[PDB]
Amino acid sequence: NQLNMRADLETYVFQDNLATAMRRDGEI
Amino acid sequence: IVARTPKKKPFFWPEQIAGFEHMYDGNDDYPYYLLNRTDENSGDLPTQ
Amino acid sequence: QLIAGEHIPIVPVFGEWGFVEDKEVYEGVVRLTKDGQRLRNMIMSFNADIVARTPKKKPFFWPEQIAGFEHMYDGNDDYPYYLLNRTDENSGDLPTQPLAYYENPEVPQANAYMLEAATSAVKEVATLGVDTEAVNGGQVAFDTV
Amino acid sequence: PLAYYENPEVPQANAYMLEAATSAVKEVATLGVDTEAVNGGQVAFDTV
Amino acid sequence: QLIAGEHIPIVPVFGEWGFVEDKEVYEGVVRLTKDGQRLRNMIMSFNAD
Amino acid sequence: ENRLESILSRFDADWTASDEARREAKNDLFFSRVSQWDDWLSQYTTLQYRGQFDVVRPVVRKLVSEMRQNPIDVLYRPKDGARPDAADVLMGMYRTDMRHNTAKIAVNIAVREQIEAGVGAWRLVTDYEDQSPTSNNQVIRREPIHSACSHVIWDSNSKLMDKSDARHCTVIHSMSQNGWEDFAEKYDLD
Amino acid sequence: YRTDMRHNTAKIAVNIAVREQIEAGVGAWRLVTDYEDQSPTSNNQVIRREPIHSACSHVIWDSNSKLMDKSDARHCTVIHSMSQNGWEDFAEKYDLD
Amino acid sequence: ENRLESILSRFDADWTASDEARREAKNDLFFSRVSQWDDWLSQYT
Repeated sequence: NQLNMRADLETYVFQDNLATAMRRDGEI
Repeated sequence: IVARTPKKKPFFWPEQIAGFEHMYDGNDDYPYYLLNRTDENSGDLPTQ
Repeated sequence: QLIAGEHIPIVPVFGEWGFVEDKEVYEGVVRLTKDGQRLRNMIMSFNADIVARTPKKKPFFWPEQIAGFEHMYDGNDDYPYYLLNRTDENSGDLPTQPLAYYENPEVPQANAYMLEAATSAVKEVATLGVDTEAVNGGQVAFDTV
Repeated sequence: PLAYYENPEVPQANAYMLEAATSAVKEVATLGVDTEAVNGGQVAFDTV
Repeated sequence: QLIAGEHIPIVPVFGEWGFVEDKEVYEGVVRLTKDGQRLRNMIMSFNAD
Repeated sequence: ENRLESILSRFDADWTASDEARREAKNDLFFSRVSQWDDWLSQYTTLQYRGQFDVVRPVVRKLVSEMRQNPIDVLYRPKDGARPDAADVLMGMYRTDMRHNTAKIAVNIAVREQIEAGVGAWRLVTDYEDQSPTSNNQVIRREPIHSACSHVIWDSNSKLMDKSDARHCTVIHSMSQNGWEDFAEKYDLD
Repeated sequence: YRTDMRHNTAKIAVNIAVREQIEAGVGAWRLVTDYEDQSPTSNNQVIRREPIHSACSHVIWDSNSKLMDKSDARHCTVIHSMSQNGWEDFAEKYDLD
Repeated sequence: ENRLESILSRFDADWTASDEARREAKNDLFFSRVSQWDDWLSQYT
């Protein structure tokens, strides 16, 4: 199951970058 | 004793089985087991 | 062809080892077990045929006491009962309602006793003196050799 | 009617053999499974 | 076609393993059980009938 | 007698040494039979049922499972007179060319065999490594030996367990076509 | 190692192998390489552990390999069973008819 | 012998190597049978 919890991020992470997005954290 | 010793099987006369020794071979084909009632020259005594 | 160091590059591991006729003798654990182990197997197999190739429990009739209705006896739960021919021209039919059934398979006491003993005798010799857990593993005699 | 068809019984043979058949199985059904939390019967497997 | 490093990219996992006639032999646990396990099944089925 | 025909002195110390890999190796390779294979012997395809209660493995597996978790390696202590740091050098490398999987395996097989039949063995060999050599562009390695009871025979009349007092130890190999090919390549043969 | 060994592929290839190792006695998985441009382990490259089903019958390496890890072998021929579309997607990768 | 036909050297090391994926692989894939499937063998319907 938790194995599928993971393929639920490989799918989520790689999804927010397309749509939700909207971040970026520079230093100085 | 377990090896060279006869296994449990019925004692018949060739005459009470005769005609159908086929059911007794191991067949689960048949609803039952038949025995010759009669025999010319007496009143066959087949005590199952 | 000269190979390296000053020994034969072959180390040998043994179980139980010694000499007799001045002939070399050794053995693993398995040796002692082979004898009863087949017995096990055998009696096993024998009993297997007993359940398989053996007639099942069914009544002994005469074709004449069933005749006319061998149909109820086929497995039918259709009928309230079971009928038998009372009569028969040429006598007073003697249908003593089938007091005779083929006796069941049983696995002889012999095969029963022998199997049990056969397998007992096995695990007997099936211990090198296996000691309590975490200690004197029954195989200290093996680790050292 | 002093005569009733005798009940089904499951032969002693099938009774004994089943029991033994399943006993012999779980016999060899252990790689030497040790006490819980220890020497999992499968140390011989983990290493290979 | 030259593939990467200096081994065959295939690692093999074994249960019980060794040689006999100089032939390769291995097995899982299941092997030993098949024999009585069918018996079980069988007698089962028989009694079912 | 005096007959210095080389293959005759040698084949007449093996032939003299297999009359014993007879009486004993006959029983030995056959335990490797009641186990790593069927416990039925000498008849094939017969008509009656043949089954396997097969009690023995479980104890076999047990013992192995025990010996596997009690590795046991070598040590090389110094000596009564030797300076303390005498071994480290040595061991330093014993531990080196004894890490690879080959070393671990050669043993387990040997032990597996030692348990079931009573015997077992492995060999040591040498060749060159240019990349990552134990030393001297050389390394040493422990090789495996299957069916040692019948593949290794050393009756020189070796009167003890480690065959340290023997002078033969003739071994035999069984191999496929391609192997003999790759072998005659190594040792330069026809 | 810990990097390109995190993905689910690495975890799986093993469990299958083990599952198989238990029931039949064998099992296996392979290692392969190709290019990732986004988030590469290194050198625009990564390594990955692939699964092998039915290894006893899909992998055969009799070169006369006399030990468990087939580290001393020279063959290891493997075979693939695949659907139409797969052979299509395969002959696409390795450029075939 | 000397026969440097490439697919012949290669198919003749697999064909030489499957005569063993025979005797053994025959038993092996069949445990994968008594388990991941029915424990009955060779008769259907």
